[PDB]
Amino acid sequence: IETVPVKLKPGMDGPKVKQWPLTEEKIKALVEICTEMEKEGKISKIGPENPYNTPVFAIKKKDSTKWRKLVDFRELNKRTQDFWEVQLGIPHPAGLKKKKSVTVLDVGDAYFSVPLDEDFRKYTAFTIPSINNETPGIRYQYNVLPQGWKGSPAIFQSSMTKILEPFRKQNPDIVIYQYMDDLYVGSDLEIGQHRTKIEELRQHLLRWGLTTLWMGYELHPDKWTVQPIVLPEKDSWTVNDIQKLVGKLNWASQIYPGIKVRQLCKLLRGTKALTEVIPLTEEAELELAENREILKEPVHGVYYDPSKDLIAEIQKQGQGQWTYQIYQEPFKNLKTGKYARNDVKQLTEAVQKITTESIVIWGKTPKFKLPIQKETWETWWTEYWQATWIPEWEFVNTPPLVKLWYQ
Amino acid sequence: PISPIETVPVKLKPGMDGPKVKQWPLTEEKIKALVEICTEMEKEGKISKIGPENPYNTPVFAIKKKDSTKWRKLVDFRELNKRTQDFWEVQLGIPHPAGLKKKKSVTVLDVGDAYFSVPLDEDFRKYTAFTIPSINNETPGIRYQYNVLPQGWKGSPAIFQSSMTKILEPFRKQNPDIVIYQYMDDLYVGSDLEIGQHRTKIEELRQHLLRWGLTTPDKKHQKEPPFLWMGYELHPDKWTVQPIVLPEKDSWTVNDIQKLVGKLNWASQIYPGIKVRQLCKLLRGTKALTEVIPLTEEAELELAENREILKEPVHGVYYDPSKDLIAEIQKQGQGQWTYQIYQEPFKNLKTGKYARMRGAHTNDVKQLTEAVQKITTESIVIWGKTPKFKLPIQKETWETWWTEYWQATWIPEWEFVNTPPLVKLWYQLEKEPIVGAETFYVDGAANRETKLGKAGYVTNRGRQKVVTLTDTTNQKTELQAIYLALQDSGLEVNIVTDSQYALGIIQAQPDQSESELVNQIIEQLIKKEKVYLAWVPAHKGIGGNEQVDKLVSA
Ligand SMILES: [C][C]N1C2=C([C]=C([C][C]OC3=[C][C]=N([O])C4=[C][C]=[C][C]=C34)[C]=N2)C(=O)N([C])C2=C1N=[C][C]=[C]2
Ligand SMILES: OC[C@H]1O[C@@](CO)(O[C@H]2O[C@H](CO)[C@@H](O)[C@H](O)[C@H]2O)[C@@H](O)[C@@H]1O
Repeated sequence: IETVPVKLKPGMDGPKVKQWPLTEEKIKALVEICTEMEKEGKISKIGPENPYNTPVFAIKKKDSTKWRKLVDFRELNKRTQDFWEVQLGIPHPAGLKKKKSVTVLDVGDAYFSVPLDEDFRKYTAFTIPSINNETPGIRYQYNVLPQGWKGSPAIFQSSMTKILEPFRKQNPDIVIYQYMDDLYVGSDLEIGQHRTKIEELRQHLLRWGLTTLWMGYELHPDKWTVQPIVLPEKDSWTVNDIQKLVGKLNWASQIYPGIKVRQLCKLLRGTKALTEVIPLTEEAELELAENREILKEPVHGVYYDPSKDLIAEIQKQGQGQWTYQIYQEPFKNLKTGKYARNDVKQLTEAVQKITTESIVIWGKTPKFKLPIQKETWETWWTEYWQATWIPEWEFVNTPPLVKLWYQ
Repeated sequence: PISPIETVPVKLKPGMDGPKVKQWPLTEEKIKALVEICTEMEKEGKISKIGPENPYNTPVFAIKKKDSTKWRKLVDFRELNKRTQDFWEVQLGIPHPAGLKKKKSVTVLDVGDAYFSVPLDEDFRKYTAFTIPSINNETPGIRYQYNVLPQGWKGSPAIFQSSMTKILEPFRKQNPDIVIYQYMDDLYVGSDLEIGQHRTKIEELRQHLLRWGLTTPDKKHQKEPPFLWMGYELHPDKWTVQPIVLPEKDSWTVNDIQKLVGKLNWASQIYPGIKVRQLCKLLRGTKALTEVIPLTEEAELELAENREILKEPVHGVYYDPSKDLIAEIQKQGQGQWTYQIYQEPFKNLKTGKYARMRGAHTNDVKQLTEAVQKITTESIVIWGKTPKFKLPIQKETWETWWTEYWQATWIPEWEFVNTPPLVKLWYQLEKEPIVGAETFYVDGAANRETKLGKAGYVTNRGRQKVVTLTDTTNQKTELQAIYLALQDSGLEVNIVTDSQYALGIIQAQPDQSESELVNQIIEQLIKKEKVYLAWVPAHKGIGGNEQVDKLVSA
């Protein structure tokens, strides 16, 4: 109980994002939820004198039937970055990604107990729309730390430390990391022992008022072996197959130093038929083998730049399979992977899984380049979305070639 | 009256102070009209005389709107508006008639002198100060400041609307079954009560409104059905767009055609089949608004099709939440699509149309998907739910397309309905190289300086041709090279290119395009029986690709 001064720091103005139309069942759920929060004093109805706005959605909780409010604070987060990142930044432990098991626990409830600086509340304005625009629309702003805003964990940081203090000293080798409204807990314990430590942690949290598919509850990071670029292993090779191989090796030669393809270019001499069988000379069968070894290893020369944005590209491979790459410098892969099971549902799931690994490895979410039409994504993503955060995203057209290389 | 409702605190933008515009000397008559008008307002509490301590000021002006007899006060709030804080938007969107639930009765009530009946934040009034200049500006003018929301001020629409919302709240809670829509200074009230208890509940509303400073017409001056609103004509059991009259002209000007397109687009909301493509084409290019545009034969045909649709009046029905929502779409032709939404077979809630994106390579399946998406978004806005679709495409055709395409595509629950023309893919590319078919290695280069270019190929059968292009681009030459290969090949063919750009366009099975080149290539692809297209790295001296990159570069 003691507000922490918050400032956008002269230059940027509050968020003025438009609210998205929502289905009747989500609007009703938001109205029930917001009416309760108002009685409880967490939010207050506001007037037209507040020119700010942030979109709000309703997703389904870890449960199955329990509706939850999700506020899209992506703009406000970017506009208050100096506050949550520079002034009260929360350290990311490099040890987290090395643990055998990492469990994710929702702790967003805690924030509702801490009052928000009265002069910052107006920037948390949001609107609950009505069907067919028949009534003006219910406007509210927050009176306490809201979920979704990166400033909340930043301000609640000192309280979180006190709460986890005894648990940490009792379990020195367990790594606990807070990112937005979630807590990431990693250990090398046997699964049964790990689960028991988590239950104990929930009990610690319960004393402070915290009732804490793509699987975002129990992760196994030290087992996230990269999805190599694979080179076929055939009995016979057609011209076509070699050309495919040269194309794939040529693309990999821009990422992995040491990739050689001269021996194969030799096999493709002249103007031959695509179906013609070409015998593999041992001089090239050697090059093939040597390239397989470079490809199953980490990319030499690529490192994470803390000051740069993480980018995630995703390709639809078909049959419920999806490939993805995370990088900062185009094609300089920091990580590659895959996800396998409708299309939109599968994409949202892959996106949530990729964001989670990213949070574990670097302590930040990547900006996604999605292979889907803007409106289709906007209309359907909340029907399956279950995370409490929302990453930055762009809508793009996948270059047919890239899909082939990462197959 | 001036409502007793609490005021909305208002402020100027940070770092800015109130306006201080100099009052321009006015003629004697305008000065007299102003003094008369201000005295009337002063006695009713709308404005108050202020001392000379208030340093702010805004220009005032008097206008006799016509050769009439009534003078009107016109305050120039441009300067104050630029200094006033920003406000939240009044409405996020406008209600569509198709989304209105059926009621036994609907009544309209307009609020008299809406803005003047709402109080202005005391701490902000000082900024509205204006001055009635004395004759020839010899002596000190008469100073006033507003106590209510001024006409023309930036915050009035918003503050008035939120005031009306707070005032209605109590009455809504006590009558959760009554429907009240706020539109500027109008109120539309509907209920499922018998004409008797309805007129009663209304009187009770007026009474409630009056207790808050808002006067309304009595049961004697309340307008009668149908209600004209936002360009719609609303009746008790149906709705339609206000009467649309298609101009009968010999010579059509750019101005007349824009107005025509506008009316057709508005009519397309309930009149099925309206088309505007050929009419919009006429407006392409830069032309004088008063210039005569001769109608092409296609535009004549389209205009006649529309006149026919608009001859017999059509209407839409209201929404019944207990029934379901069905949407049907029909291909009308060249990139044009039309749809109808209904609950009970053929009683349209509303209709619409969709036109294919311009300057883009596409096919019928993509356009349908886009149309479905457009309708889905609109349905959620209007009824808060997605409708069930009835599409002119086979389940197998759709499944073949989406499972193959590299982009994530999804359509809500739909059924196939056989209403020709049907949506289909006109050709498909092979998944593997073809045996017994000639392999064409194509390529195209274009000197960026001279704009000159060459397109050619080399085959595994020794054939090889090379044409020359003028004022072309590297992209266009890659396309021409593919076109030459298709034109000189047999029914089956393997084409190897190093143009990712070309591969991209072709793998998507485009059926329509504005690019003559792409259209020619499409014409050839449809004639083929089997076409396999492969990609090879540009300048890697790869067999075939290299032997042709020569004859093309030189
Ligand atoms: C009250 C909200 N209101 C509304 C209307 C019509 C119906 C559909 C039912 O229409 C009826 C039913 C019975 N009547 O006696 C009617 C008389 C006139 C017009 C419509 C009528 C339902 N609600 C309506 O007219 N208007 C302008 C309207 C509205 N709500 C939002 C925008 C516009
Ligand atoms: O879906 C993109 C679309 O969403 C909006 C708000 O409705 O912007 C949000 O998403 C962007 C991309 O991740 C963010 O950059 C932005 O800050 C966030 O509000 C629209 O602006 C955008 O077109």
